[PDB]
Amino acid sequence: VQLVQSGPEVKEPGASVRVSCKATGYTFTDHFIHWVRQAPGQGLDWMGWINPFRGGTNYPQKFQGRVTMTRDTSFTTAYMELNRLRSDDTAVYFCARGKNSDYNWDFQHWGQGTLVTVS
Amino acid sequence: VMSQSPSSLAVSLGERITLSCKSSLTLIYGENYLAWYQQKPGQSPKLLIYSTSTRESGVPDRFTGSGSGTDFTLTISSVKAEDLAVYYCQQYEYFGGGTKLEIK
Amino acid sequence: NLWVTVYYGVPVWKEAKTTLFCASDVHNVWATHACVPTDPNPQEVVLENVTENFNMWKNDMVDQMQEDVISIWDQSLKPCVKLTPLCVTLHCTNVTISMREEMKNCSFNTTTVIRDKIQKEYALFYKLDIVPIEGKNTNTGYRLINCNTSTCTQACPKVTFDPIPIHYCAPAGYAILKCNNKTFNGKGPCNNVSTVQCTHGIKPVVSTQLLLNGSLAEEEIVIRSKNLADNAKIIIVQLNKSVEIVCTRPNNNTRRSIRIGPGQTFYATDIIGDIRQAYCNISGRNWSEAVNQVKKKLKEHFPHKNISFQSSSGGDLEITTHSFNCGGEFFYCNTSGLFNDTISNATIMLPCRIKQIINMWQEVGKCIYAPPIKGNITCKSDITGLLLLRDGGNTANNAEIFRPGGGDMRDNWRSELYKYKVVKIEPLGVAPTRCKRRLVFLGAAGSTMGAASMTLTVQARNLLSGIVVWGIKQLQARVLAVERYLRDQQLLGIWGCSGKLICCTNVPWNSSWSNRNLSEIWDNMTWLQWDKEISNYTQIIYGLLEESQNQQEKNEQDLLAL
Amino acid sequence: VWGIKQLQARVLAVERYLRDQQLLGIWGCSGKLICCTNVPWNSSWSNRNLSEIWDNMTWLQWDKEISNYTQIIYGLLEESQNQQEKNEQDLLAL
Amino acid sequence: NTNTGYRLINCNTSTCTQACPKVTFDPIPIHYCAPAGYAILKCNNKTFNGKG
Amino acid sequence: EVVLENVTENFNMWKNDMVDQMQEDVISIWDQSLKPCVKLTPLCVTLHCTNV
Ligand SMILES: *[C@@H]1O[C@H](CO)[C@@H](O[C@@H]2O[C@H](CO)[C@@H](O[C@@H]3O[C@H](CO)[C@@H](O)[C@H](O[C@H]4O[C@H](CO)[C@@H](O)[C@H](O)[C@@H]4O[C@H]4O[C@H](CO)[C@@H](O)[C@H](O)[C@@H]4O)[C@@H]3O)[C@H](O)[C@H]2NC(C)=O)[C@H](O)[C@H]1NC(C)=O
Ligand SMILES: *[C@@H]1O[C@H](CO)[C@@H](O[C@@H]2O[C@H](CO)[C@@H](O[C@@H]3O[C@H](CO)[C@@H](O)[C@H](O[C@H]4O[C@H](CO)[C@@H](O)[C@H](O)[C@@H]4O[C@H]4O[C@H](CO)[C@@H](O)[C@H](O)[C@@H]4O)[C@@H]3O)[C@H](O)[C@H]2NC(C)=O)[C@H](O)[C@H]1NC(C)=O
Ligand SMILES: *[C@@H]1O[C@H](CO)[C@@H](O[C@@H]2O[C@H](CO)[C@@H](O[C@@H]3O[C@H](CO[C@H]4O[C@H](CO)[C@@H](O)[C@H](O)[C@@H]4O)[C@@H](O)[C@H](O[C@H]4O[C@H](CO)[C@@H](O)[C@H](O)[C@@H]4O)[C@@H]3O)[C@H](O)[C@H]2NC(C)=O)[C@H](O)[C@H]1NC(C)=O
Ligand SMILES: *[C@@H]1O[C@H](CO)[C@@H](O[C@@H]2O[C@H](CO)[C@@H](O[C@@H]3O[C@H](CO[C@H]4O[C@H](CO)[C@@H](O)[C@H](O)[C@@H]4O)[C@@H](O)[C@H](O[C@H]4O[C@H](CO)[C@@H](O)[C@H](O)[C@@H]4O)[C@@H]3O)[C@H](O)[C@H]2NC(C)=O)[C@H](O)[C@H]1NC(C)=O
Ligand SMILES: *[C@@H]1O[C@H](CO)[C@@H](O[C@@H]2O[C@H](CO)[C@@H](O[C@@H]3O[C@H](CO)[C@@H](O)[C@H](O[C@H]4O[C@H](CO)[C@@H](O)[C@H](O)[C@@H]4O)[C@@H]3O)[C@H](O)[C@H]2NC(C)=O)[C@H](O)[C@H]1NC(C)=O
Ligand SMILES: *[C@@H]1O[C@H](CO)[C@@H](O[C@@H]2O[C@H](CO)[C@@H](O)[C@H](O)[C@H]2NC(C)=O)[C@H](O)[C@H]1NC(C)=O
Ligand SMILES: *[C@@H]1O[C@H](CO)[C@@H](O[C@@H]2O[C@H](CO)[C@@H](O)[C@H](O)[C@H]2NC(C)=O)[C@H](O)[C@H]1NC(C)=O
Ligand SMILES: *[C@@H]1O[C@H](CO)[C@@H](O[C@@H]2O[C@H](CO)[C@@H](O)[C@H](O)[C@H]2NC(C)=O)[C@H](O)[C@H]1NC(C)=O
Ligand SMILES: *[C@@H]1O[C@H](CO)[C@@H](O[C@@H]2O[C@H](CO)[C@@H](O)[C@H](O)[C@H]2NC(C)=O)[C@H](O)[C@H]1NC(C)=O
Ligand SMILES: *[C@@H]1O[C@H](CO)[C@@H](O[C@@H]2O[C@H](CO)[C@@H](O)[C@H](O)[C@H]2NC(C)=O)[C@H](O)[C@H]1NC(C)=O
Ligand SMILES: *[C@@H]1O[C@H](CO)[C@@H](O[C@@H]2O[C@H](CO)[C@@H](O)[C@H](O)[C@H]2NC(C)=O)[C@H](O)[C@H]1NC(C)=O
Ligand SMILES: *[C@@H]1O[C@H](CO)[C@@H](O[C@@H]2O[C@H](CO)[C@@H](O)[C@H](O)[C@H]2NC(C)=O)[C@H](O)[C@H]1NC(C)=O
Ligand SMILES: *[C@@H]1O[C@H](CO)[C@@H](O)[C@H](O)[C@H]1NC(C)=O
Ligand SMILES: *[C@@H]1O[C@H](CO)[C@@H](O)[C@H](O)[C@H]1NC(C)=O
Ligand SMILES: *[C@@H]1O[C@H](CO)[C@@H](O)[C@H](O)[C@H]1NC(C)=O
Ligand SMILES: *[C@@H]1O[C@H](CO)[C@@H](O)[C@H](O)[C@H]1NC(C)=O
Ligand SMILES: *[C@@H]1O[C@H](CO)[C@@H](O)[C@H](O)[C@H]1NC(C)=O
Ligand SMILES: *[C@@H]1O[C@H](CO)[C@@H](O)[C@H](O)[C@H]1NC(C)=O
Ligand SMILES: *[C@@H]1O[C@H](CO)[C@@H](O)[C@H](O)[C@H]1NC(C)=O
Ligand SMILES: *[C@@H]1O[C@H](CO)[C@@H](O)[C@H](O)[C@H]1NC(C)=O
Repeated sequence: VQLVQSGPEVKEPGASVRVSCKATGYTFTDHFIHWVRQAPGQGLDWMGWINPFRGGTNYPQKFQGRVTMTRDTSFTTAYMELNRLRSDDTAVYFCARGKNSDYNWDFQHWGQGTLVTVS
Repeated sequence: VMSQSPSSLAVSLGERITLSCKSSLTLIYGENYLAWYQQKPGQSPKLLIYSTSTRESGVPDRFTGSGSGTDFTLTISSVKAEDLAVYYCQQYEYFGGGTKLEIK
Repeated sequence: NLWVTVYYGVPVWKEAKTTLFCASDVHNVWATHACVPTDPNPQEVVLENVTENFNMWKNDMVDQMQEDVISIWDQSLKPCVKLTPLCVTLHCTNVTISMREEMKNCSFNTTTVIRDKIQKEYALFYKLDIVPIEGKNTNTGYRLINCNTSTCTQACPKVTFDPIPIHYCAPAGYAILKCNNKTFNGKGPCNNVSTVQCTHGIKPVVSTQLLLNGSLAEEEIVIRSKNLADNAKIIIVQLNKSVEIVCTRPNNNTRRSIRIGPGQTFYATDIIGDIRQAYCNISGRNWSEAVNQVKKKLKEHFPHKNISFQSSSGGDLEITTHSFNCGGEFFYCNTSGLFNDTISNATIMLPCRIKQIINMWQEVGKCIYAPPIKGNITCKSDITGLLLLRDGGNTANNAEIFRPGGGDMRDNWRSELYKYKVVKIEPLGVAPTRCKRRLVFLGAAGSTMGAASMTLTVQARNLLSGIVVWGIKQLQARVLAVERYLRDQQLLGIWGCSGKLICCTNVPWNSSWSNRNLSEIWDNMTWLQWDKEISNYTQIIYGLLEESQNQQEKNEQDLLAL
Repeated sequence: VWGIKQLQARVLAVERYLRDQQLLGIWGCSGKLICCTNVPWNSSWSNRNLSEIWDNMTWLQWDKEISNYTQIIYGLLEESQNQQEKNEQDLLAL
Repeated sequence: NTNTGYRLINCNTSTCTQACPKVTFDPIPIHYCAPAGYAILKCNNKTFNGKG
Repeated sequence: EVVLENVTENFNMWKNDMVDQMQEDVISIWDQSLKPCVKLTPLCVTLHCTNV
């Protein structure tokens, strides 16, 4: 089970940026996939999960109306998209998965982490 | 909000240390749990403690977790060189202030 | 002194996995070629002085029947005609003769009865199942959605999906328990418990964001979750005042049969009159009352937050909107009109959309094509409960919100099965006694061992044969129960206690096993509690008894050797 | 296509036989064929000439009227067995 | 037109199957046996109407 | 075979279960035996015919 991401990103203010998360090694449709953004010198914060089973999602009110999550069962890959960029966005992002379905709140497997920046 | 204080400490190798994670949920209801996650700068964080005191597989037992209800503690019997890193506690979506350890 | 003594038929049980079986009441799927006639009445029995616990979430019945529904569905669909050849170019235009992108008209070459005879043929489709052939020229070009993914099947026209109120019955040696308390969270202790043999007729209904029909909670509004703290875990809320609702397809439709192959006929859609997208009606005036009541109930669990509802967060069509079936026609109604911080005092109507190719469950191998149904159609029903999912971020404003969700078909059945629970029986009890050798099924469990011992024969006789893709199940059940019963009988025989129920023996009781007040044991204790510690020394006891029998027999023969 | 049939047949026959054996056992008449018991005959069931019954009648004809009171008889026999067993244990309680 | 044109009867109705050449239909004198606990009875009278 | 004198009985050959029982049995054995053989589907093609 490995978690991979796409290369870093740079974009102008006011645009929208997309990033990918490729997963392998187990049933891609059995575990919530979580997203966490870390700015330099800041604590890990939750952005939202997506359940691969049927594309359900969730988001905190902080990011609501700004995020979009989608899945491709063909390539078992998650896509995140953030709109109306602004410096705060600039940070690293990690897609993670939980050890057990029942708890669905741990994080054993982490992608290498991908950085994005504005301008 | 879950609180991890202090933010750091002028540690020295070979000492028993313990840091406190204090929750703020104290509401509704098994029973609430905690997760001590490790992370060195520049790499993926790592899982150290899950549940409340069941440490992760392969972790030196000197790393330990304890507590209940609202007061919990990451603990180390004797801090080694590689152990100097950052750590956080996580009960739910929220995360603590973390802590990093170093020398003068 | 005291003496080991056996009793056969003691009323004790233990939870464990099993396999219940269907029970039904002239062409429907489940009743036909399956299911035995239902018991006219429940032989329900009340068990006072009996406390228990339940875990509706971690349950086997729900999951058990899940794949059962799946399998019956698939098997019923097995013999119908495969629509394989239809995956052909689709030269299409705009519908109507008197742009309405809700449906597109199309025409295409295709195969007659004869291989080398090819004919053109037209048909109307909802824009959903159609797709552009490619990102290429010939905008008229299109293909069915599934073809680049997999094939589908035209359901046999005769079969229907009217959910029958199926019952479930357990096999002998097993009992089904109901927590009578009408305010049980679904995971926890229960005090008022009854026992029945077959589950009440439950309809195998499917829906998202809604619980059509089902049942109310007569007491009040009910809320239950595995853990409402964990935002991810689903929440289910059951209403105590069913809310009427209706939906309809205001169109006059009819099917054109096309012999695609030699004996295989597709059923293309066609319309008579104009085209008006389906819709619904609901008395929002009714809606607001239940909304406010459930909001107060939520506040009870969240004394420092507000309460609201928004549309589905977004995702797959079925999850996003409310999907359901109406007389075998799949409907998807945009539910933004409901989950809002504001409604009207007037009736509320909803715009829905209709699909003809259906992925009944995420795996695509079972892709189905819904045949069109002649003439307009309309279904009236009611709401009893609904599934909610919390946002998961503590707003400083404390504006706590929930959104519709679902998609986990198990939860639908859980919504009702939470009441039931299944256990087995281990009728072999052991106790000390001074002796030395030489109906209301299971009701007596409400008393102590010495007193309850009177009616053991009822449990003994009942537990055997009271019963009288599919066969395998019941055959396994019967064979396994029979094997268990034979095992127990043989164990009784080896102990030389065959043909008896309060058989005394010749092994004195051992202090180490326990030293309780025998008076309490026979008058203050109950088997369910008695067995707990005795469990430890069971094998030692069995060995001692077997040796006793062996030595008795051998000595008898020796003294009678001549 | 084939196995299912004979498997059903064998299982059902075995179940029936076990049911009958168990019914014999509860009546405490296991390991017997002319088991006498401790429930006196009731006149209401019938009052035929016992001589005819044992020397003039045949079972196919005997059973016809007896069918009526079968369940009452079964209950009486079961109670007889239960009371016999419980009383035995009581007198041997010590 | 094309009176030479013809088709198999079933095609406009349904398909059919070519029986495996090896199999044959010689009716074997099958016997039927009842399961235990059941008995098979024969009316010896050779002039029985069949109902009576 | 066993003879049972002093035994009278009755029969209803018409309303009987054995006949019906074996009916579908024959049908099923027939169909199953025909199951593995080759389907003649493709033959449903134009037939340009003449006199034999
Ligand atoms: C059920 O029915 C309800 C009732 O209408 C639906 O709710 C409405 O949904 C629509 C669609 O989202 C929504 O319209 C959007 O409102 C947003 C509020 O700010 C707008 O930001 C958004 O703008 C985009 O769409 C417009 C029209 O499609 C475009 O004109 C606009 O330029 C935006 O699209 C372009 O620009 C963005 C900018 O980044 C770009 O990313 C895009 O790719 C594109 O280039 C829409 O105006 C309504 O506001 C909703 N109604 C209410 C009352 O809120 C609901 O969607 C239905 N759901 C289902 C499942 O049926
Ligand atoms: C929740 O409960 C409500 C309340 O019952 C459910 O709503 C009912 O749903 C049933 C089933 O869809 C529906 O039954 C129809 O009622 C019509 C009213 O007159 C009948 O005319 C109609 O008869 C036709 O369909 C039957 C289906 O088998 C046939 O048996 C019957 O012979 C008729 O058949 C015609 O159509 C078929 C179609 O192929 C054709 O082959 C025949 O030749 C013939 O032309 C149904 O009996 C009720 O009307 C609904 N009642 C209300 C108030 O809505 C609701 O469905 C439940 N919840 C869910 C999710 O389903
Ligand atoms: C059978 O055919 C269907 C046809 O839909 C295939 O599904 C489509 O597959 C294509 C390519 O595989 C997908 O293309 C992607 O579309 C994005 C935008 O369109 C989608 O999103 C809008 C949003 O409203 C929808 O309206 C629209 O219908 C599409 O769903 C593009 O932006 C994508 O490119 C971007 O993302 C990639 C990866 O993140 C980046 O690398 C790119 O640089 C770019 O930023 C992409 O091109 C399309 O989305 C699919 N649609 C659907 C509905 O699934 C099936 O895959 C196919 N299956 C088989 C087995 O044949
Ligand atoms: C597969 O193909 C077969 C081809 O035979 C079809 O069967 C024929 O279907 C046609 C039309 O469906 C039938 O046409 C009728 O024929 C009558 C006279 O011919 C029949 O009777 C003579 C008597 O000797 C036969 O020799 C001859 O083979 C035919 O069987 C016409 O007089 C009929 O019209 C009259 O009756 C109707 C209704 O009562 C009236 O309304 C008319 O006004 C008129 O008085 C009619 O045209 C033909 O009989 C069928 N033949 C057979 C053998 O079945 C199958 O239907 C087809 N099936 C599929 C699934 O494709
Ligand atoms: C769902 O509910 C909606 C309404 O909530 C309903 O559609 C409405 O139906 C009524 C009919 O009961 C329509 O009322 C019309 O009002 C106009 C005045 O603006 C009248 O002129 C109309 O008169 C015609 O219809 C009468 C009906 O008896 C005739 O008697 C008369 O001679 C005329 O032919 C009519 O009364 C109303 O307009 C519609 N709504 C809309 C938006 O058009 C719908 O039928 C319900 N459907 C279901 C399945 O419950
Ligand atoms: C305990 O549960 C039982 C059964 O669930 C309840 O008994 C029913 O009570 C209603 C109301 O009087 C009657 O209409 C039913 O006929 C009763 N059924 C049976 C089987 O007893 C009982 O009322 C409940 N009691 C408490 C205190 O909860
Ligand atoms: C029915 O079950 C509910 C819970 O499902 C019981 O509620 C308890 O009520 C007592 C008395 O007020 C409280 O002390 C407990 O804290 C409650 N527990 C819960 C989980 O709500 C209720 O007592 C039960 N009553 C009956 C008659 O069954
Ligand atoms: C459904 O359950 C709710 C649960 O509250 C009931 O609301 C209570 O109703 C009683 C009497 O009707 C009032 O005394 C309470 O104050 C109400 N509770 C609240 C929080 O307001 C409601 O009446 C029930 N209705 C039905 C039809 O079952
Ligand atoms: C909610 O819908 C129901 C269902 O139509 C309405 O029920 C009516 O209630 C009144 C009040 O006594 C009765 O007189 C009617 O006979 C009921 N009709 C039916 C069909 O049940 C109820 O009025 C609606 N509530 C609101 C607030 O509109
Ligand atoms: C359930 O338990 C209660 C007490 O545990 C039993 O109460 C007995 O009731 C009878 C009838 O009046 C009294 O003579 C007894 O003295 C009561 N018991 C005690 C300990 O005082 C009740 O009988 C039990 N019911 C069942 C069906 O077992
Ligand atoms: C009654 O039926 C039995 C059997 O169907 C007849 O017995 C057979 O009689 C023939 C002729 O003598 C013998 O060859 C057979 O060996 C006998 N078989 C058996 C089993 O008995 C008998 O003859 C018939 N009698 C009458 C009066 O009908
Ligand atoms: C065999 O069966 C036939 C009828 O199947 C019997 O025929 C009866 O013969 C008596 C004597 O003549 C008549 O009184 C009846 O009217 C006849 N009944 C019928 C239905 O034909 C015959 O008696 C039987 N005989 C034997 C030896 O079995
Ligand atoms: C529907 O169409 C059929 C056939 O076109 C016609 O007989 C019937 O009267 C129509 N009824 C309605 C309500 O459209
Ligand atoms: C609920 O909303 C009201 C106004 O709509 C507001 O005054 C109140 O503070 C809110 N409750 C919470 C817990 O924030
Ligand atoms: C609905 O009517 C009630 C009175 O029955 C009123 O208090 C409420 O404000 C009304 N709301 C709307 C949205 O019409
Ligand atoms: C469906 O059509 C029939 C006549 O074809 C008509 O009587 C009936 O009212 C229609 N159904 C609805 C819901 O309008
Ligand atoms: C049985 O009785 C003996 C008698 O002393 C005692 O030592 C022993 O602990 C008892 N229990 C077992 C399991 O042997
Ligand atoms: C013996 O019984 C006690 C309490 O009944 C239990 O804790 C213990 O596990 C038992 N020993 C064994 C070996 O099961
Ligand atoms: C049994 O004997 C009693 C004795 O009087 C009699 O009243 C009764 O009718 C008999 N039969 C039954 C079925 O009780
Ligand atoms: C009792 O027996 C008579 C004759 O044997 C019969 O007519 C009657 O139906 C029987 N009663 C019942 C309840 O079966």
